[PDB]
Amino acid sequence: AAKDVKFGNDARVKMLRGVNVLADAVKVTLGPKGRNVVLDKSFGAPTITKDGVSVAREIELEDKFENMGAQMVKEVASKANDAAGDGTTTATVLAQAIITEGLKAVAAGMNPMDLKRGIDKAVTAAVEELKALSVPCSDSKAIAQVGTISANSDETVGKLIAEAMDKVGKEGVITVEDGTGLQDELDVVEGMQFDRGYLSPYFINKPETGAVELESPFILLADKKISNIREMLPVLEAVAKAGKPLLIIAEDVEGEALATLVVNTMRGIVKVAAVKAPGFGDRRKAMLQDIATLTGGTVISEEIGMELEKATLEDLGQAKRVVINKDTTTIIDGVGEEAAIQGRVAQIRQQIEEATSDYDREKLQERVAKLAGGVAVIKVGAATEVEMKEKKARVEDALHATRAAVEEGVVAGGGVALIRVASKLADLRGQNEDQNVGIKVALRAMEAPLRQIVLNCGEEPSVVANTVKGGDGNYGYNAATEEYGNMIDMGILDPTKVTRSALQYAASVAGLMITTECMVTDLPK
Amino acid sequence: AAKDVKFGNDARVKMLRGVNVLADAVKVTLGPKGRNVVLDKSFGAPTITKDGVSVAREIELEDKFENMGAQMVKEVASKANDAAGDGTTTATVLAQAIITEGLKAVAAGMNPMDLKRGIDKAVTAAVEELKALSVPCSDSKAIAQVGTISANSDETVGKLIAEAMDKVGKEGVITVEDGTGLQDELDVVEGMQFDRGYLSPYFINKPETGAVELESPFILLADKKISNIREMLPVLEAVAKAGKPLLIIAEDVEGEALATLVVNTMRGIVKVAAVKAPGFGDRRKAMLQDIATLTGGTVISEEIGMELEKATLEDLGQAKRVVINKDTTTIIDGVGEEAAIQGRVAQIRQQIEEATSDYDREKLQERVAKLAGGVAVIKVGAATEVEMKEKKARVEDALHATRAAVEEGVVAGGGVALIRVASKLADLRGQNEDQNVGIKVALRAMEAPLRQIVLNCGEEPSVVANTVKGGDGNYGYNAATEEYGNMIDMGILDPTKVTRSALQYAASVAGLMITTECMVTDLPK
Amino acid sequence: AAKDVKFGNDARVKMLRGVNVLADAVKVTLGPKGRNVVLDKSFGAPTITKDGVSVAREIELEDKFENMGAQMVKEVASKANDAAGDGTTTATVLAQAIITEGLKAVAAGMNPMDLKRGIDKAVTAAVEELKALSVPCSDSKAIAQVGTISANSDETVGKLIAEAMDKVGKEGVITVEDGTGLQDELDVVEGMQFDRGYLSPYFINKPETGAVELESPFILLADKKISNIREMLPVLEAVAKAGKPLLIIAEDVEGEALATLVVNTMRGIVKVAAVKAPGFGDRRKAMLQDIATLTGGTVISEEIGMELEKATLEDLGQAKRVVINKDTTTIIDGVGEEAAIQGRVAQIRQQIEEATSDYDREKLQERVAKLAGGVAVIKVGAATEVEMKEKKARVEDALHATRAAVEEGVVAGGGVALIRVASKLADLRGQNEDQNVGIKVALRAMEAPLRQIVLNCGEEPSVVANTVKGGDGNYGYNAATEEYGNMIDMGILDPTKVTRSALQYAASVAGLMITTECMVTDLPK
Repeated sequence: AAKDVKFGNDARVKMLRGVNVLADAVKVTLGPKGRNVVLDKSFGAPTITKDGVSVAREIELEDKFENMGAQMVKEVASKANDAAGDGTTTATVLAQAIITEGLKAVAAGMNPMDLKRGIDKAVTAAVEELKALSVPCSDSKAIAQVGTISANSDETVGKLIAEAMDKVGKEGVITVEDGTGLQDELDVVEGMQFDRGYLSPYFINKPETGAVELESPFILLADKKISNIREMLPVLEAVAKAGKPLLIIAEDVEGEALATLVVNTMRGIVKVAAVKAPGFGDRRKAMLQDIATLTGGTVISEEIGMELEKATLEDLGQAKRVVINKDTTTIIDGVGEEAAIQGRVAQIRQQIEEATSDYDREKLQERVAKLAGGVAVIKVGAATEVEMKEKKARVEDALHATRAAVEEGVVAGGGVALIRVASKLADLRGQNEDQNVGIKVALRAMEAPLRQIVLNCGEEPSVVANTVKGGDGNYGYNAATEEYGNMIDMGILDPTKVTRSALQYAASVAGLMITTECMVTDLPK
Repeated sequence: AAKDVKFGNDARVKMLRGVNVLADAVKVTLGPKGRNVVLDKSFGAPTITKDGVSVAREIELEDKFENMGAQMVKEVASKANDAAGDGTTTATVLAQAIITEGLKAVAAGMNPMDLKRGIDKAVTAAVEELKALSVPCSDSKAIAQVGTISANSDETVGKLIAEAMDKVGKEGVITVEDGTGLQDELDVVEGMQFDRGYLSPYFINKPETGAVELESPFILLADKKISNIREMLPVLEAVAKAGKPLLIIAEDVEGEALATLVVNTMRGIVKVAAVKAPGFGDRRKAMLQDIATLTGGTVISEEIGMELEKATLEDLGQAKRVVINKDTTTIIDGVGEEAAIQGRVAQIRQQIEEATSDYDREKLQERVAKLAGGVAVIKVGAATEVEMKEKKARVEDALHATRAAVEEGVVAGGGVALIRVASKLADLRGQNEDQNVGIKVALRAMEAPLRQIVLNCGEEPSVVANTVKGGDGNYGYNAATEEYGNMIDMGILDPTKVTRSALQYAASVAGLMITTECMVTDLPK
Repeated sequence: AAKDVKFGNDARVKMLRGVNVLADAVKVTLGPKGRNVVLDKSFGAPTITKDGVSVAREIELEDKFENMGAQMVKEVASKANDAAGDGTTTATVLAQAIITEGLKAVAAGMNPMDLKRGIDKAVTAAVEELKALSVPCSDSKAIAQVGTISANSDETVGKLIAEAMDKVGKEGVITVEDGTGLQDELDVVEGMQFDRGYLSPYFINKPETGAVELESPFILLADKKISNIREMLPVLEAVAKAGKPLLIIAEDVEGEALATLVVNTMRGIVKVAAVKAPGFGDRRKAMLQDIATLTGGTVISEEIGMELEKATLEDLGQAKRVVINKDTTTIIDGVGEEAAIQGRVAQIRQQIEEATSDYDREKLQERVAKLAGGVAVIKVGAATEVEMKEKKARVEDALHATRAAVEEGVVAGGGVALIRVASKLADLRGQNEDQNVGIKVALRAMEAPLRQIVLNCGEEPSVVANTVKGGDGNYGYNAATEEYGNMIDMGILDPTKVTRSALQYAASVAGLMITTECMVTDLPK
């Protein structure tokens, strides 16, 4: 429809105001002494939470320009969350600082593109410096330490994470469900995991987790696109009679089929969840055959000849449980016979032996690795259901943090890592004065998280920041105890991956922002 | 949609205004001389009541921020009422005092987190001091005394409560009903009680009680989640033909099933109430088997093999009466044969004998206790139905107060308990000046209930407060007679549990309130 | 009345708006292709002028803050004009450029004091570089050249300035006069020249010149302050009877005496104008004695004993003509006998011989220099009275420019001198980033005059500026002919003194304004 365009520095200040609103809302909760923030609920009592993610997701502004600023900063922060598992608040704070300083500079007659280039140079130098300061977390002891730290200083969950870590190797799959007994139970069952996200958010049966947990679902294997729901009618009737959930893995799903399945989930006569086919091409077909072996199902392909209409319940695979992460899937305890899986593993091993291409060999090796390693299962054990839920959440976030730490490393948390790299990079110079100003903007903006944490603690931000910059190594300021020392010794730790991703995404969105003039919006009605 | 965000001290004063409105509305009715408050009725004459709970539930403001403050304070006060059985007004008054003083302090550049920590330390000290000041109420004479006091000084109801307490022991179940004759009737019939709340408030057939009373309902036992209503169709047809109510206990009930059953209750062709399955895992299954033994029903589980479609009226259990409390459920006079129940008791006793884990042993012991103790039955006795209703309500509240007193104890009521604790804790000091100020704020806020009671009585609040603080022990101010003396002597008593819970929840909501900066709401339209 | 105070960047932008208005108003006329600007007149037609000074003096704004900004910039520009004789427009343009860039940088969150220090360093380097680039104008040929150039390319006036310059030496005194005949005349008559300004602007009998020309005025010499007008009554009566203008040279004049003299001048009975006594102490008294020697007057001092009441017309001195400029005075052809003046010269020469102090020797030497050198008179010669006036104005401005050039030197005019200095100082660095930014601000602001001249010519400013910066030496852009070359060869020349003073005063006012935060004014009524 009709749109109104505002461009120039007026658009910039509008977007800055939107980002300021969102950044204040999020940064209030930063740090161990983070102040609570109350969220509206359409009905009943409002919630109260220190979680930055929820408050961030709840922010929408009235006037459109501020809304776009907040929405796009929020989207980049959510991308950072999905990348690692935390650091939305840090990313938003960094974005706010960089935006404020860079837009001030641009309003000061600064070349925005050179500012972007300088910020990019500064952030890549900071990233490599941070990698230099990373501490390995390969040993099981540090793994238990970080697991304990992430879950509010609980050693049992750290021990469980370390045990499962040992069970399923370095790059194993970890899943957690609610254990019946008071004792924690760890077991290894043959499972699956591939990086594919759900078709629509509406399949999420548990919105507070953002996943689709199904019990004993009948999986359907298809190498074809779901053009028409007529093909889905017989299997839909069969599963409706079976009265059990189901999974759909297919080459593609058309939009109308998606609307039909959304309707069939709102009705929920059938618990249907679909997801893109993993792999690609011949690799996709081979791994779909592997899934068929795991779940005892059968692949339905147009090229081979069989059609989805001629699909029985026996043709479908099955598994004890599946979970559809926002960008990943998990299969647990496939019904398929283990001997068949072992034979498939041997076949793919022979394919590896005869493999000559390097990347094809890598694909085959990771295929057999994820085929044979399986999925670990962690069962929470305590007395009361309330503690089932809270300890399950703690185990989930601790697992995310621990795997992030294992992937890259662990650096002194509390925001002091950014301060350390900033002090290390005090003499970084660009190609000219413009990029130099951009570099300085980035360097002084990387101090925002620690300053905000200290301000939330009620102490003086600048004094603490200067004292930390004076020190070297990992010597930072404990927010909780208000005592200086070494973060590694006192356990305040953050994964290298989360800090790196948050910093990079904040820099990316900030640089993208600094170089925008035109805005288009619908008329305010 | 678009959301208005207000953060800083303006959000604080908005929430303070909302809390002030709600607190005035509730505190007006506090005390024996509490002034009446008139409420709105969409049709007919307005209702006039001194009950703080109703007026509290009917308060919610126009502008959103004050509404949030009122709603969160109301929710916490209602949580206190559910936990104990009274003290909604006391909790609201304490919350108002603490919020006013704490926000007044925060406006002076005071560290909110230290204020919260000081308040928490002060309330913990107050709780332990109150426990020290508690008077045991284990003897039957004090039980009768508190029963008489709670029910507007009626000795007959106190005697009945004492008799039932003797019948079903210290932690027995007690239920109230309507007796045909003028004489009061007492009897013990095997029954159930477990802490589970209703799925939906819409199941409440008697909103003024907040419960679901059913006469001769057909109970259905399920260990599975109610995914589809097709499974519920045959049993629903059977019970529609039977023309009797029913109970539903299941592992879970999905939202679509909840909507379907809400529709089936609005039609009310079938009188249906659903509730979560108590226990957990194997313990859950074992107690579901116990329920089947009590009610003569049968557990329908996927794992065993049978399905809910093959549900006959014989398969369902039955009982003479059930009541679905907000967070509890009660079964009365299960049809099942007593010999089978005794055999199950013996089996669980053998399980206790062979039990090794202390927790499993405790679960088995409480299982046999709840299986064998049964449920007490108290039938109100008088002539007119008006007195049936009022005496039933009196028995209900007296039973609540008496069980609360038995659980923890009884302290001098009328608000002097908090005054005594405050006088005892006059020298409590925090880690610094900030926590000390928070401690003083809490201490002077604990005097609010007595001051409000005296103000309602029309006398000078501060004079009476000082006179009470001068005394020691339980000496206080009888508001009703306007005379001083030991409150225990003249029987102005409150349970220790209700005062402790009210104070603790007021402190918790105050700590949440003070540390709030950002508010997000929907735009006023 | 009350006063409105505005501080912060809002006052800065108010001043910026005022400076912008005044600056573009003045700069429209800059350059040989300067565009006309109309002015005000309460009666009759408005006046159209290309003179920056006339338009500048007329500008004042309606709102007080930007009015203060314009007023102070105008005052500093007028100071620049008085210092040398031109460069008001250049000073205003430089001030505008520096103010815009510096206030932009200050809005960029940059330390204003460091900006001021960097600008001061840059302008000092620019001044010394300009002195290095100066071309001497000692020889009579260059004197004639600059005289011709200043007076719109008229060789006769430059020639006349050359002969007068030779007559009265390098530091001589030149006065312009109206000549009866068409031939130009030159004569040397003993006269004074001391740097004192009029007591009041109201003495100005010819406002378009800003001077006080008196014909055959009597002179009253006094070493005392004029406390009371009673002392002035007898001499006032004597000069009123004489019907001739009066000149008052005295130690000081009190404010009420000034009001009395203003009233008398407005009455027109006496054409009196007063001036401060030059010198200091004994030196002042000695030069007053010298003035008495010239004019045949007598010094009336309290210490000697005589009083101003006992003053006859004989006691007063006399001269053929006097002119009182803004801060300058001229006495022409004192009546007193030349032999007495020569005797006084011999006395002061003996004092020089016996002088031991260096500065006293300098004072005596300059005193004999002004006593013996006298004053040259250049009588303009043409036919019509209109050309009398225009050629007299041309002679005035050419004399000012020529003496300015003789004092310091002559650098390539047309604004390219600043461009050359800026190109020479491209690598000047400050102590830190802020001073460096200020240096760059000044360096890029020195290009404003040439850019504005080119823009007034209608050509492309930046292209011409780049082309000039590419060249070295005095190579620049002729605005009139739109041809490049050497400014010296084509005669486009400006004195070193005027450019230096304009740049220095623009830098001074810019430094003062950049470091301004608060402003206090009267309420707008």
